Amino acid sequence: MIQRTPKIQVYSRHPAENGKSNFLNCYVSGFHPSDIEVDLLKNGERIEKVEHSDLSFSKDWSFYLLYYTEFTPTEKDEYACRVNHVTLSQPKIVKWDR
Amino acid sequence: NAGVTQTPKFQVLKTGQSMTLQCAQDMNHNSMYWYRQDPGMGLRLIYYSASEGTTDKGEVPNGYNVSRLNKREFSLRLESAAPSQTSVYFCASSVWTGEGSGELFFGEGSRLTVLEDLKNVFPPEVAVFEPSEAEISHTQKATLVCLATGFYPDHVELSWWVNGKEVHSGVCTDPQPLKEQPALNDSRYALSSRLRVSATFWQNPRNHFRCQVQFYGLSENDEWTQDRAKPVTQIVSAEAWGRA
Amino acid sequence: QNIDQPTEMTATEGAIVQINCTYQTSGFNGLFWYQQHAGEAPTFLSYNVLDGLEEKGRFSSFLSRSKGYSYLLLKELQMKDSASYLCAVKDSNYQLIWGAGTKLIIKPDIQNPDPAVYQLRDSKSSDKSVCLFTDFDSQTNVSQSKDSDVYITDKCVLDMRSMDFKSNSAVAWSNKSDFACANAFNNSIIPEDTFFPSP
Amino acid sequence: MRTHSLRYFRLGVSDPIHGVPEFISVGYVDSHPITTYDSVTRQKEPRAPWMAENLAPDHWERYTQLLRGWQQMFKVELKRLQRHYNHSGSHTYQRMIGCELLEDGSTTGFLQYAYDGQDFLIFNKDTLSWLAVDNVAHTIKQAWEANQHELLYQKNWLEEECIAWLKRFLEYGKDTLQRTEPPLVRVNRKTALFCKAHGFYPPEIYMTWMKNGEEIVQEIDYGDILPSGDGTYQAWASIELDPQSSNLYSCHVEHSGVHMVLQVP
Ligand SMILES: [Cl-]
Ligand code: NA
Repeated sequence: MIQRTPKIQVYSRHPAENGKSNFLNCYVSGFHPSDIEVDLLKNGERIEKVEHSDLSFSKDWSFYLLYYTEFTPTEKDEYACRVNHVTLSQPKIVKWDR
Repeated sequence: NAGVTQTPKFQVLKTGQSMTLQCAQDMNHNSMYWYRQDPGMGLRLIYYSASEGTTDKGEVPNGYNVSRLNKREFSLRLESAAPSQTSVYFCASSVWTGEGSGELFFGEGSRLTVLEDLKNVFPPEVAVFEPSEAEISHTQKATLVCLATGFYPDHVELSWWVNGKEVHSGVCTDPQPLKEQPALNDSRYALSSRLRVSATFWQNPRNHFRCQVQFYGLSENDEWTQDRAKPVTQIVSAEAWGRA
Repeated sequence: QNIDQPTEMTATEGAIVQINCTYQTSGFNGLFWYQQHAGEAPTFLSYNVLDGLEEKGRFSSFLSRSKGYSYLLLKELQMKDSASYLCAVKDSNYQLIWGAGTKLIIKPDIQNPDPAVYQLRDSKSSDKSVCLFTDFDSQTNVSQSKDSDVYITDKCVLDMRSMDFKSNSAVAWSNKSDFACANAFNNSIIPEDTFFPSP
Repeated sequence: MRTHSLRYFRLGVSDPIHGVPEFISVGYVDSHPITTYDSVTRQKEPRAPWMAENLAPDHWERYTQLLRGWQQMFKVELKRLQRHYNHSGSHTYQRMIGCELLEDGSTTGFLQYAYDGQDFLIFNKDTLSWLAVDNVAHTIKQAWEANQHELLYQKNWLEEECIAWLKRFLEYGKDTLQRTEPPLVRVNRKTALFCKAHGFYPPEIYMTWMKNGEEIVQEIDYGDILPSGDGTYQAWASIELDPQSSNLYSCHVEHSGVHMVLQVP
């Protein structure tokens, strides 16, 4: 066997306001086994300066991780989180919905 | 199925001499340990190896090093022996470590004596004394006495031999030696043993009794400069025949 | 962190002995007892980690975590139980802290005491005269010598297995002209009825 | 004190991708990582500054040795499971051990194992036995239960040692673990009402919607409690608006002994 696909949630650290500095978070959880690839995207291009927590363990035996980068949202810029896992045939993209 | 095998049983060293103690276990255990045992205190861990491929210091690591050569073997090194390292060393192993209930399996022990000068090392004199006729007529038993005297350090094994075979029934050997000069730190030692047989066994003139003492002392590479004979590892014995 | 147990205990063959162990440690992951015969390796006897008494043959081991206390209980003592008994406790970091050990001495039951001091025959290869104090009851104690040229060993229990016969003895020797078996054990309190054969 | 917990996980992987550790072990107090070890670093290291600050080098050195031994034991155990399952490829083995100290002073303690992320063996520290989920687990259960002393050791560890460790770490980390940051809560429309909370610590929070003073949990969509990245958390819950009748909708939030109500006009 049973492999569990990641739940993927994209959100800002603080309620977003254009022109105000913030952090974009991608929280990826509930997946098994533990190998996973996570990128944050700005307008479809991969963001280079992106940090992440150490792999974390849930009591139901699945894993979770937080990926984040500092950013200043604007009206024009679109953001997303791209995740690949053994349970995915192609990378899955979840756009930031504000 | 030998368990824990360590060597050597006995060793005399001069201050500054190097020495390696060997230990192997054939129990497919993962964790191995080196302890020293000294009078008046509990065992003290020198170094240990929680698993193949790792080692760490115990409570008294200074003056020692170890090598976990493989899963079976864990050697202990004294690079420059000091008199404070005179002790009895025990290797031990356990299936794992970091769990509560698993017990230790111990090797037979290695007795080390480290000396500033080997001129204090002496083999035993060994003498056998035949039974008292008064004891024979009063008790119908006959006690022979063996005395091993003047030896240093206390590295001896005494055994009795009757008609060429080693015996242990009817034998009692002092569990600890006697210091011949109890005030001196390096006093030579004495050890007594008794063998008691029936009067009928003693009175058979074809029965033969021997007391034998293995002494562990110097070896070829130890330097000797005294006028007396070099006190090498050796067997000293004395015998008696039955009397009709 | 420390472990405390008595240095020595003496009991009689056939009887019961309780060896106590108290500990003060940083955490607790169990308490062990080991037996160590003189000159031999320690061997595992018991493990306790919850409260109460566990039995294993003639030996039982008790633990009270709240009192920080254990005892090893030996019933129907035999001479082969003569040994040291080591208590050891694993602390919160799984490190074993060893007690200094309790030496257990067992007095044999001497069915028919026949205390006597015998002169052994001289050896032609030794200048020593040798005396044997033997067959005395186990309540007798043998004192060390008061003369620097007289050597007296402690009592030793010998088992003649064929005859199921046990006996205590001690040896005294000297090369001094003074030395006589009649006075060899003068520094000991020996039984009034001790037999001294004529010289 | 609120409820607190201490737990340690182990993860073994039998045929990992290059660079990826075959063994990882991580401790937590509540939601906070406190310790980490893996087969690449081969070192136990702090994951919280209040752990580094309060545990001397001897602690990290000793448990580094124990973890090196626990790593090897985990490999051997996984090797044995995959042989008895007759499985090829890469498979996972996991362990979780821990304890809870509840607000009312009572305690819990637990130990269990998983194979490929599914329960495999579950310890019962009161009956002193192992629950096996299948016949491979059953074989292991028989072997582990044959070693009755290690079951007793584990009961003592869970009931006494674990709680003592937890209380010690709770004091070390008290400025983090025992603080309270109340939530900022707002309602908006998106047609559904979203109740959103952020900025709160600890992460435990209950948000729900009432309609005319009644809670219908089947009609509510509950969002997850999520880390914001700055040590605080955020969460949300939504309910769908009935356009055919007016209703009094109110968001209810409970956090750290304080209840909040936001009435929608
Ligand atoms: Cl809390
Ligand atoms: Na050293």
